[PDB]
Amino acid sequence: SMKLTIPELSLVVLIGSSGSGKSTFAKKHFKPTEVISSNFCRGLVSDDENDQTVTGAAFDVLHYIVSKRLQLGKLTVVDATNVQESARKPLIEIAKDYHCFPVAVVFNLPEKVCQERNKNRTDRQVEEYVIRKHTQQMKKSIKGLQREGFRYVYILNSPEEVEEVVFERQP
Amino acid sequence: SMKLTIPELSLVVLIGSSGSGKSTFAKKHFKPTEVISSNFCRGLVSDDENDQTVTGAAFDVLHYIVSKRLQLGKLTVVDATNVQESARKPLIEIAKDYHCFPVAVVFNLPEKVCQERNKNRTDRQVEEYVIRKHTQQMKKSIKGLQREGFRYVYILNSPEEVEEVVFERQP
DNA sequence: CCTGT
DNA sequence: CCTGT
Ligand SMILES: Nc1nc2c(ncn2[C@@H]2O[C@H](COP(=O)(O)OP(=O)(O)O)[C@@H](O)[C@H]2O)c(=O)[nH]1
Ligand SMILES: Nc1nc2c(ncn2[C@@H]2O[C@H](COP(=O)(O)OP(=O)(O)O)[C@@H](O)[C@H]2O)c(=O)[nH]1
Ligand SMILES: [Mg+2]
Ligand SMILES: [Mg+2]
Repeated sequence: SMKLTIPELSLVVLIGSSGSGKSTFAKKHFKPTEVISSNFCRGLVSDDENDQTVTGAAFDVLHYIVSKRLQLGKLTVVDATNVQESARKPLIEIAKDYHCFPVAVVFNLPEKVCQERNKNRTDRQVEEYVIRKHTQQMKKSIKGLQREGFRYVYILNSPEEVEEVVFERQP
Repeated sequence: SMKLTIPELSLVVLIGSSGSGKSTFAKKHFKPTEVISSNFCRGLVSDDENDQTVTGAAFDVLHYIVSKRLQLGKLTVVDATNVQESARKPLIEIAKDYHCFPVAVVFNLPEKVCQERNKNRTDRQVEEYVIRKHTQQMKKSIKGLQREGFRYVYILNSPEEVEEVVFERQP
C-alpha cells in the first residue's frame, strides 16, 4: 500500500494533467461534499462544465467555497489541475488564513498515459497540446512544492502507485 | 519558515553526503540521546570513528540500538549518510516491526557545498571522490523514497532551506 | 484544462 | 562515509 497521512484540517490539492485521473481518484477516496471541482464550478456559473471562457468566474466561486469550508474546519479536496504556480498560490494563502494544512497530491504519470486515457474518454476530450503542456507544468512544479507552503507533499509515480493509495486521516 | 511535521514516535532518517551537515543538523534539532550516529558506532566497536573496515559491526550496533529505542517508543534519528537503498531498507523494516513512522529528511545540496565544507573540516575529512559518489547516490534516491516506505519525505534544497527548518512534533 | 494554432 | 573495481 501507499499510505498518505493527512490531518483533519487539510486542504488537499490534487496536481495533475487533464487525463491523469484526478476526478476518479477524488471520488474513490473522498465523499462528494469534500470535493470541490473547478469543472463543476464552470457548470455552476455557466451551465457548461467545459466552458473555458468562464474560468475566471469558476475559480472565484471555487476559492469562495474553499474559504467557507476551511473557516468551518472542514477537510476539502481541490479537484483542478493545479499545475500552474499561480493556481496553487491562492489555495495556500486561503489555507493559511484559516490555519489549515495544505497537502499536495501529485499525479506524476507519463504524458503517454494521460494522452491514452484522454483518447478513450466518452466525455470531454482535450487536444493533445493541452496534456503535453499540463504534464510539463506538473513535472516542473514538483521540486518547489514544499517551499510553496505544502506541509505534506505526496508524489504518485505510476498507475500502480495511484491504485495503492490509502489516506490515513489522523484525528 | 520550513515546518516539518513528525509524529512523536518517528524514525527520522537523515539522507545526505558527507559534508552535507547531517550531524550539525541532528545536534540542533534533537536530544543527544535521540541521535544515533554511525560514526559514533564505529567508535563504540573499534575506538576509531573513521575506521571504514568496521562498518559492518558499527551498523549492526546502530540497528540494535534503534530496535531497542523503538521497542520502548522513543523517537530516534539515524545520523548516517543513508544514500544507498540497501542502507535504508533495514531501517524501514525496524520501524515496521515496531509500528513506527519512518521519516526521510534529505539534504539535497550541491556537491560543491559539501566539497567546500569537507575541505574546511578540522576533525576528519573524506576524499573528493567519496562526496562525488554520495551526492550522485543522494540525487538518485529522492524519487523512490515514498515508495520505499517513508511516510513523510522532506527534501531540503539549499543551505537556506536547511537553516529555516523547524520540526513540529505532534503528540 | 486557469482559455492554441 | 555502508569500505572506488
Ligand atoms: N485505467 C485507468 N483509467 C482511469 C483511472 N482513473 C481515471 N481513468 C480514466 O481516465 C479518464 C479521465 O479520468 P478523470 O478522473 O476524469 O481524469 P481528470 O481529467 O484528471 O479529472 C476517464 O475515462 C477515466 O475512467 C485509473 O486509475 N486507471
Ligand atoms: N556554513 C555552514 N556550515 C556547516 C553547516 N552545517 C555543517 N557545517 C560545517 O560543515 C562541516 C561538516 O558538517 P557535519 O555536520 O559534520 O556534516 P556531515 O558530514 O554530513 O555529518 C562541519 O565542519 C560543519 O561545521 C551549516 O548549516 N552552515
Ligand atoms: Mg476532472
Ligand atoms: Mg556526521
